[PDB]
Amino acid sequence: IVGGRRARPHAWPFMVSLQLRGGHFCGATLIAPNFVMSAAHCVANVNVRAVRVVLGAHNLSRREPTRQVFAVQRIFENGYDPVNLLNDIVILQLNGSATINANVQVAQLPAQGRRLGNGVQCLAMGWGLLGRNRGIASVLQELNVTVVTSLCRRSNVCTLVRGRQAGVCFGDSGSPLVCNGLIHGIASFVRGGCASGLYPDAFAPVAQFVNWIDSIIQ
Ligand SMILES: *[C@@H]1O[C@H](CO[C@@H]2O[C@@H](C)[C@@H](O)[C@@H](O)[C@@H]2O)[C@@H](O[C@@H]2O[C@H](CO)[C@@H](O)[C@H](O)[C@H]2NC(C)=O)[C@H](O)[C@H]1NC(C)=O
Ligand SMILES: *[C@@H]1O[C@H](CO)[C@@H](O)[C@H](O)[C@H]1NC(C)=O
Repeated sequence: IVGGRRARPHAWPFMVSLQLRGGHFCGATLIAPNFVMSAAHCVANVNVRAVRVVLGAHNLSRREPTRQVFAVQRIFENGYDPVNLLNDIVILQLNGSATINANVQVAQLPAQGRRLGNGVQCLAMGWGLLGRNRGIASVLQELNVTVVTSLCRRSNVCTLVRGRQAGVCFGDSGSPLVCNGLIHGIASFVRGGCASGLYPDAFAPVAQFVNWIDSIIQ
Protein backbone atom coordinates (compact mmCIF):
# COMPACT_ATOMS: atom_id res chain seq x y z
CA ILE A 1 0.00 0.00 0.00
CA VAL A 2 1.52 3.32 -1.12
CA GLY A 3 0.56 6.44 0.82
CA GLY A 4 -1.62 4.71 3.42
CA ARG A 5 -1.20 4.32 7.19
CA ARG A 6 -0.67 1.54 9.70
CA ALA A 7 -3.83 -0.36 10.55
CA ARG A 8 -4.54 -0.66 14.27
CA PRO A 9 -3.44 -4.12 15.47
CA HIS A 10 -6.09 -6.66 14.42
CA ALA A 11 -8.49 -4.01 13.17
CA TRP A 12 -9.33 -6.31 10.27
CA PRO A 13 -9.43 -9.89 11.70
CA PHE A 14 -10.46 -11.35 8.32
CA MET A 15 -7.15 -10.18 6.80
CA VAL A 16 -4.88 -13.04 5.72
CA SER A 17 -1.22 -13.31 4.65
CA LEU A 18 -0.34 -15.94 2.05
CA GLN A 19 3.27 -16.93 2.61
CA LEU A 20 6.03 -18.93 0.97
CA ARG A 21 9.09 -20.02 2.91
CA GLY A 22 7.83 -17.94 5.82
CA GLY A 23 7.46 -14.76 3.75
CA HIS A 24 4.36 -12.78 2.71
CA PHE A 25 3.66 -12.65 -1.06
CA CYS A 26 -0.12 -11.98 -1.33
CA GLY A 27 -3.13 -11.03 0.79
CA ALA A 28 -6.30 -13.08 1.24
CA THR A 29 -9.61 -12.88 3.11
CA LEU A 30 -11.06 -15.43 5.55
CA ILE A 31 -14.61 -16.16 4.36
CA ALA A 32 -15.33 -19.27 6.44
CA PRO A 33 -13.34 -21.00 9.20
CA ASN A 34 -11.84 -23.31 6.55
CA PHE A 35 -11.91 -21.16 3.39
CA VAL A 36 -10.10 -18.03 2.22
CA MET A 37 -10.38 -16.16 -1.06
CA SER A 38 -7.54 -14.45 -2.89
CA ALA A 39 -6.52 -13.48 -6.42
CA ALA A 40 -6.08 -16.41 -8.77
CA HIS A 41 -2.81 -14.94 -10.08
CA CYS A 42 -1.34 -15.21 -6.58
CA VAL A 43 -1.34 -19.02 -6.77
CA ALA A 44 -0.67 -19.40 -10.50
CA ASN A 45 3.04 -20.13 -10.79
CA VAL A 46 3.85 -21.39 -7.31
CA ASN A 47 3.97 -24.68 -5.44
CA VAL A 48 0.57 -24.47 -3.74
CA ARG A 49 1.55 -27.40 -1.49
CA ALA A 50 4.14 -25.08 0.07
CA VAL A 51 1.81 -22.11 0.55
CA ARG A 52 1.05 -21.22 4.17
CA VAL A 53 -2.16 -19.39 5.06
CA VAL A 54 -1.48 -17.07 8.00
CA LEU A 55 -4.49 -15.78 9.95
CA GLY A 56 -4.42 -13.28 12.80
CA ALA A 57 -1.22 -11.50 11.73
CA HIS A 58 -0.31 -7.82 12.09
CA ASN A 59 3.45 -7.30 12.03
CA LEU A 60 5.32 -9.55 9.58
CA SER A 61 8.59 -8.81 11.38
CA ARG A 62 7.34 -10.22 14.65
CA ARG A 63 6.56 -13.59 16.13
CA GLU A 64 2.87 -13.33 16.92
CA PRO A 65 1.05 -15.85 19.15
CA THR A 66 -2.27 -14.52 17.77
CA ARG A 67 -1.41 -16.26 14.48
CA GLN A 68 -3.01 -19.45 13.19
CA VAL A 69 -1.35 -21.14 10.24
CA PHE A 70 -3.00 -23.46 7.72
CA ALA A 71 -2.20 -25.18 4.43
CA VAL A 72 -4.21 -25.34 1.19
CA GLN A 73 -6.49 -28.36 0.89
CA ARG A 74 -8.61 -27.52 -2.18
CA ILE A 75 -8.58 -24.96 -5.00
CA PHE A 76 -11.55 -23.43 -6.88
CA GLU A 77 -11.30 -21.14 -9.95
CA ASN A 78 -14.04 -20.05 -12.35
CA GLY A 79 -12.78 -18.88 -15.72
CA TYR A 80 -9.57 -17.17 -14.56
CA ASP A 81 -7.97 -15.53 -17.61
CA PRO A 82 -4.24 -15.15 -16.87
CA VAL A 83 -3.57 -12.93 -19.90
CA ASN A 84 -6.29 -10.33 -19.41
CA LEU A 85 -6.58 -10.86 -15.65
CA LEU A 86 -10.28 -11.66 -15.90
CA ASN A 87 -12.02 -13.49 -13.04
CA ASP A 88 -8.86 -13.11 -10.98
CA ILE A 89 -10.32 -14.89 -7.95
CA VAL A 90 -9.49 -18.18 -6.24
CA ILE A 91 -11.17 -19.93 -3.33
CA LEU A 92 -8.79 -21.94 -1.18
CA GLN A 93 -10.13 -24.47 1.28
CA LEU A 94 -7.82 -24.83 4.28
CA ASN A 95 -6.56 -28.11 5.79
CA GLY A 96 -8.48 -27.31 8.97
CA SER A 97 -10.82 -24.79 10.60
CA ALA A 98 -9.67 -21.56 12.21
CA THR A 99 -10.48 -20.87 15.86
CA ILE A 100 -12.73 -17.83 15.63
CA ASN A 101 -11.80 -15.15 18.15
CA ALA A 102 -10.97 -11.46 18.50
CA ASN A 103 -8.08 -11.63 16.03
CA VAL A 104 -9.46 -14.17 13.58
CA GLN A 105 -12.95 -13.58 12.15
CA VAL A 106 -14.75 -14.27 8.89
CA ALA A 107 -15.50 -11.38 6.54
CA GLN A 108 -18.99 -10.33 5.47
CA LEU A 109 -19.86 -10.41 1.77
CA PRO A 110 -22.28 -8.49 -0.51
CA ALA A 111 -25.34 -9.88 -2.31
CA GLN A 112 -24.81 -11.44 -5.72
CA GLY A 113 -24.76 -8.80 -8.45
CA ARG A 114 -24.55 -5.86 -6.02
CA ARG A 115 -23.03 -2.86 -7.83
CA LEU A 116 -21.20 0.04 -6.21
CA GLY A 117 -21.58 3.13 -8.33
CA ASN A 118 -18.88 5.53 -9.26
CA GLY A 119 -17.92 7.54 -6.18
CA VAL A 120 -18.39 5.18 -3.20
CA GLN A 121 -15.86 5.31 -0.33
CA CYS A 122 -13.94 2.19 0.62
CA LEU A 123 -10.85 0.99 2.42
CA ALA A 124 -7.99 -0.94 0.79
CA MET A 125 -5.39 -2.84 2.78
CA GLY A 126 -2.33 -5.06 2.56
CA TRP A 127 1.31 -5.77 3.34
CA GLY A 128 2.53 -4.92 -0.17
CA LEU A 129 5.14 -2.41 -1.31
CA LEU A 130 5.08 0.94 0.46
CA GLY A 131 6.43 2.49 -2.73
CA ARG A 132 9.12 2.27 -5.40
CA ASN A 133 12.22 0.78 -3.75
CA ARG A 134 10.60 0.80 -0.31
CA GLY A 135 9.91 -2.93 0.09
CA ILE A 136 6.88 -4.69 1.55
CA ALA A 137 5.30 -3.30 4.72
CA SER A 138 6.04 -4.87 8.11
CA VAL A 139 2.82 -3.59 9.62
CA LEU A 140 -0.52 -4.08 7.84
CA GLN A 141 -1.38 -0.89 5.95
CA GLU A 142 -4.80 0.57 5.12
CA LEU A 143 -5.88 3.28 2.69
CA ASN A 144 -9.05 5.31 2.05
CA VAL A 145 -9.99 4.93 -1.63
CA THR A 146 -12.88 5.88 -3.92
CA VAL A 147 -14.78 3.53 -6.19
CA VAL A 148 -14.69 4.88 -9.75
CA THR A 149 -16.01 3.79 -13.13
CA SER A 150 -13.71 6.08 -15.12
CA LEU A 151 -10.89 4.14 -16.76
CA CYS A 152 -12.43 0.90 -15.57
CA ARG A 153 -14.14 -2.10 -17.15
CA ARG A 154 -17.31 -3.99 -16.21
CA SER A 155 -15.27 -7.00 -15.05
CA ASN A 156 -13.46 -5.03 -12.32
CA VAL A 157 -14.22 -2.87 -9.36
CA CYS A 158 -11.86 0.11 -9.75
CA THR A 159 -10.64 2.54 -7.09
CA LEU A 160 -8.66 5.76 -7.00
CA VAL A 161 -7.22 8.02 -4.32
CA ARG A 162 -8.37 11.36 -5.69
CA GLY A 163 -6.00 14.31 -5.38
CA ARG A 164 -2.76 12.53 -4.45
CA GLN A 165 -0.58 9.62 -5.57
CA ALA A 166 -1.51 6.60 -3.47
CA GLY A 167 -2.89 3.11 -4.07
CA VAL A 168 -2.22 -0.60 -3.83
CA CYS A 169 1.04 -2.15 -5.00
CA PHE A 170 2.94 -5.42 -5.47
CA GLY A 171 2.24 -7.85 -2.62
CA ASP A 172 -1.20 -6.34 -2.10
CA SER A 173 -2.78 -8.65 -4.65
CA GLY A 174 -5.34 -10.95 -3.05
CA SER A 175 -6.16 -8.48 -0.28
CA PRO A 176 -9.76 -7.37 0.46
CA LEU A 177 -11.35 -4.07 -0.54
CA VAL A 178 -13.86 -3.15 2.17
CA CYS A 179 -16.89 -0.99 1.34
CA ASN A 180 -19.60 -0.47 3.99
CA GLY A 181 -18.05 -3.25 6.04
CA LEU A 182 -18.44 -5.74 3.16
CA ILE A 183 -15.77 -7.28 0.91
CA HIS A 184 -16.52 -5.95 -2.57
CA GLY A 185 -13.07 -6.44 -4.07
CA ILE A 186 -9.92 -8.55 -4.16
CA ALA A 187 -6.82 -6.59 -5.25
CA SER A 188 -5.86 -7.70 -8.77
CA PHE A 189 -3.66 -5.19 -10.60
CA VAL A 190 -2.32 -1.68 -11.03
CA ARG A 191 -1.65 0.23 -14.28
CA GLY A 192 1.11 2.75 -14.94
CA GLY A 193 2.99 1.42 -11.92
CA CYS A 194 1.66 1.77 -8.37
CA ALA A 195 0.16 5.08 -7.24
CA SER A 196 0.40 6.52 -10.75
CA GLY A 197 -2.29 9.11 -10.04
CA LEU A 198 -3.32 8.43 -13.66
CA TYR A 199 -5.03 4.99 -13.58
CA PRO A 200 -7.28 3.53 -10.88
CA ASP A 201 -6.47 0.25 -9.15
CA ALA A 202 -8.36 -2.85 -10.27
CA PHE A 203 -10.08 -5.40 -8.01
CA ALA A 204 -11.82 -8.71 -8.79
CA PRO A 205 -15.52 -7.92 -8.39
CA VAL A 206 -16.55 -10.14 -5.45
CA ALA A 207 -20.30 -9.50 -5.85
CA GLN A 208 -20.21 -11.17 -9.29
CA PHE A 209 -19.02 -14.38 -7.61
CA VAL A 210 -21.32 -14.65 -4.58
CA ASN A 211 -23.56 -17.49 -5.85
CA TRP A 212 -20.39 -19.44 -6.74
CA ILE A 213 -18.85 -18.66 -3.34
CA ASP A 214 -22.09 -19.69 -1.60
CA SER A 215 -21.91 -23.02 -3.47
CA ILE A 216 -18.40 -23.75 -2.21
CA ILE A 217 -17.97 -22.45 1.33
CA GLN A 218 -21.03 -24.25 2.67
C1 LIG B 1 -11.44 6.67 5.83
O1 LIG B 1 -12.15 5.45 5.99
C2 LIG B 1 -12.56 5.18 7.32
C3 LIG B 1 -13.25 3.81 7.34
O2 LIG B 1 -14.12 3.71 6.23
C4 LIG B 1 -15.33 3.03 6.64
O3 LIG B 1 -15.02 1.72 7.08
C5 LIG B 1 -14.38 0.95 6.09
C6 LIG B 1 -13.88 -0.36 6.69
C7 LIG B 1 -15.33 0.72 4.93
O4 LIG B 1 -16.45 -0.03 5.36
C8 LIG B 1 -15.74 2.08 4.36
O5 LIG B 1 -16.68 1.97 3.31
C9 LIG B 1 -16.31 2.95 5.47
O6 LIG B 1 -16.52 4.23 4.92
C10 LIG B 1 -13.53 6.27 7.78
O7 LIG B 1 -13.82 6.08 9.14
C11 LIG B 1 -15.24 6.18 9.34
O8 LIG B 1 -15.66 7.52 9.41
C12 LIG B 1 -17.05 7.65 9.61
C13 LIG B 1 -17.40 9.13 9.47
O9 LIG B 1 -16.57 9.86 10.34
C14 LIG B 1 -17.38 7.15 11.00
O10 LIG B 1 -18.77 7.25 11.23
C15 LIG B 1 -16.96 5.69 11.18
O11 LIG B 1 -16.94 5.37 12.56
C16 LIG B 1 -15.57 5.39 10.61
N1 LIG B 1 -15.47 3.97 10.32
C17 LIG B 1 -14.50 3.23 10.84
C18 LIG B 1 -14.47 1.79 10.42
O12 LIG B 1 -13.67 3.67 11.63
C19 LIG B 1 -12.93 7.65 7.59
O13 LIG B 1 -13.92 8.63 7.86
C20 LIG B 1 -12.39 7.82 6.17
N2 LIG B 1 -11.73 9.11 6.05
C21 LIG B 1 -11.90 9.87 4.97
C22 LIG B 1 -11.57 11.33 5.13
O14 LIG B 1 -12.30 9.42 3.90
C1 LIG C 1 -2.65 -27.90 8.50
O1 LIG C 1 -1.33 -27.64 8.04
C2 LIG C 1 -0.54 -26.98 9.01
C3 LIG C 1 0.72 -26.39 8.37
O2 LIG C 1 1.44 -27.36 7.65
C4 LIG C 1 -0.22 -27.98 10.11
O3 LIG C 1 0.55 -27.36 11.12
C5 LIG C 1 -1.50 -28.51 10.73
O4 LIG C 1 -1.22 -29.71 11.41
C6 LIG C 1 -2.64 -28.80 9.74
N1 LIG C 1 -3.89 -28.64 10.46
C7 LIG C 1 -4.79 -29.62 10.53
C8 LIG C 1 -6.04 -29.36 11.32
O5 LIG C 1 -4.63 -30.69 9.96
